[PDB]
Amino acid sequence: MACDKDILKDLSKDYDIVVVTGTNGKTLTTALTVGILKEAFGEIITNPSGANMITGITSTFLAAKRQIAVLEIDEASLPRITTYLKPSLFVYTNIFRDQMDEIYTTYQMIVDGARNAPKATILANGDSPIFSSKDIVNPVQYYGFDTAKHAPQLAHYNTEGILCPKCEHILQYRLNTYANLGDFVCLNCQFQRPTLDYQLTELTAITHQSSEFVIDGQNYKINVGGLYNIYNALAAVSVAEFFGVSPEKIKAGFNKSKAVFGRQETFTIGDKSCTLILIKNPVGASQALEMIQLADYPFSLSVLLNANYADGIDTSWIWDANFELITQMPITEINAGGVRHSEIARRLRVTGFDDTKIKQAEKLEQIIETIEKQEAKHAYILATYTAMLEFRSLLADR
Amino acid sequence: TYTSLKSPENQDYIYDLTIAHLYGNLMNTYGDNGNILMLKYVAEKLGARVTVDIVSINDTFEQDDYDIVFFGGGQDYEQSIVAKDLPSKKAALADYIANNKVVLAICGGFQLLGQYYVQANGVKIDGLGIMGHYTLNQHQNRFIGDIKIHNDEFNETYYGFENHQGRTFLSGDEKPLGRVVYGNGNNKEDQTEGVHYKNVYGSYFHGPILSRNVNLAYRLVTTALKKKYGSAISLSSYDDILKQEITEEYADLKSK
Ligand SMILES: Nc1ncnc2c1ncn2[C@@H]1O[C@H](COP(=O)(O)OP(=O)(O)NP(=O)(O)O)[C@@H](O)[C@H]1O
Ligand SMILES: [Mg+2]
Ligand SMILES: [Zn+2]
Repeated sequence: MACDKDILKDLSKDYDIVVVTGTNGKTLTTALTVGILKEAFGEIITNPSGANMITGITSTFLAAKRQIAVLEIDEASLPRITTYLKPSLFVYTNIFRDQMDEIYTTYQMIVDGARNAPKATILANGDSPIFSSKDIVNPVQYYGFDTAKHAPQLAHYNTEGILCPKCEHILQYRLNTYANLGDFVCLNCQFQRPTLDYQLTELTAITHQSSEFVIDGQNYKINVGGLYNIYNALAAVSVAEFFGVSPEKIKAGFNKSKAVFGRQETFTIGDKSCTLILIKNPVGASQALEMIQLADYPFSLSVLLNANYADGIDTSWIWDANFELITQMPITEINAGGVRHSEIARRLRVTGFDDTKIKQAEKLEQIIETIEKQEAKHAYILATYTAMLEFRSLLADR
Repeated sequence: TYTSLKSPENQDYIYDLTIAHLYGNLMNTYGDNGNILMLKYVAEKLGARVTVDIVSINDTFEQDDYDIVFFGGGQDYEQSIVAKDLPSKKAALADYIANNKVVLAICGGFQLLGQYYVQANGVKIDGLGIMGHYTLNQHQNRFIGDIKIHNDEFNETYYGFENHQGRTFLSGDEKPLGRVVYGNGNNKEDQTEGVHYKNVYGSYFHGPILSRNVNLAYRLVTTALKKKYGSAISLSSYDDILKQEITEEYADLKSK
């Protein structure tokens, strides 16, 4: 339907509209935001997982009959969709390179989109230097991590987007979470992270499978590891606080809705307790490694690398992942697997990890047999998309 | 300047190699920074303690401090900013190269050793101007795909993946890194890929090149150790330190 533009102009008039956009965390932030606001305001209109273009958005308003809508919107669609919709609130999760790919082009798309509703507030991730790069017409509030600071340090040399947008010197960090996010500061000019309106002030307990943290004087717990879930939680809590929802209602809503983060993917092979983790890019893989580094037990590590259509043919990205972390982990033994068993074993040897404890397997079946016969009770498996499907499929045959 | 990477302090080594990872925090794309990890791996196998320093914008470069310079590729914006800093390192890099010290330069790093490169949109970015090659642009077209080259000076075959708009032309005082068996190489007019000039090795190869070609990794490190400690030293053989990588290496039988 070309006339989807006419349905939106019509049906969207009678809603207070929140738009969630950015590179990553759009779906999870939207879902948790909907869960929390429901506790305060009852039924909330929202789009299915990933249905974040003109069609998915139009269909969402078509299923509904002074109400709130929280919509995930594809960055590229936003400038168009906001000539039809007039959102009251924009949430910016983050801005990172499309990996296939210019960050300031995808950024200009969401700046243009919000510019079309110049009175709407933007709630942005203050930890992203991109979100302080431009004079913005809309009113802006910022959320981020306001935990203990250290002296300015460079981010890891493989980090993207670390040039000062004002003076073209290299930014440093008094706190770095992942990628280019944190308490950024230019040592050459005045540019630095703005004062945060919404503050994660303490990390209480961060484990391989959970996190507890304080946002604006209240405690939250999620039953999944990894920093990116803490940002998605921070963003959703910030929206609820902007909407004036009470601390007691945010907690009740948070606890009922946090299952939308899912759980780590756990199963057993014989008497071994196993966790399977999808890897597809340098920042993601590096964050998986930092998470499993927190495990309070010895484990085997299996890395399964395929290069099929659905994985991406390119495996050069493993060289940018922080596999050097494996020398600072309680790892008993390493299995190198997938079709590219040879390249991933070479990538792990080059860390300086004992090469007598790195073993290639030509068949995923042999990885499973090796894990069943291993001494350590725990096994972690990091796999590309197709390696993960074949691995789950072989487990299903037992 | 800071140290990004260091061999373990508690292991013994008879040699010491220091690597300048030139703009390593700005020219950091396409896994090309993997070349640093391959040099460290091969150097340690040969009995060298490795120190890698990130020598980036506004950092002084002293040629006497380094045994290998690695200059990789980056995005167009980061490469334009690096180009503004280059004049500050020109004298020391010219002297480094003139002394037959080892450089590996990939994509943008290879282009920026030369006179200039031109972006797709026609904007000319001046390079160090220390070597005579230059890079023209292509308005719309890119060279993309698998490539294989053969260096006749060393009788070595290199494999990789190219993805560049740049069309590089070598000056009369340079050699190619190799002659194209299949793929585009520098410009699709001659059969040249990369550059070999003194102990400068340049390429458009992603891989990273030293992961896919341990013959070249071995060559760069042994060359650096023999420049530092003299040509009479005896290093472990290719076959003894890299037997497994040699056995598993991708190679094919295509001719041209
Ligand atoms: N805050 C975050 N920062 C970085 N990566 C994240 C973040 N949240 C999620 N991710 C990653 O992105 C994946 C998709 O999460 P999701 O919330 O669906 O993101 P999205 O913006 O909707 N993008 P996508 O579904 O992949 O088009 C997750 O499985 C993580 O791998
Ligand atoms: Mg999504
Ligand atoms: Zn600055």
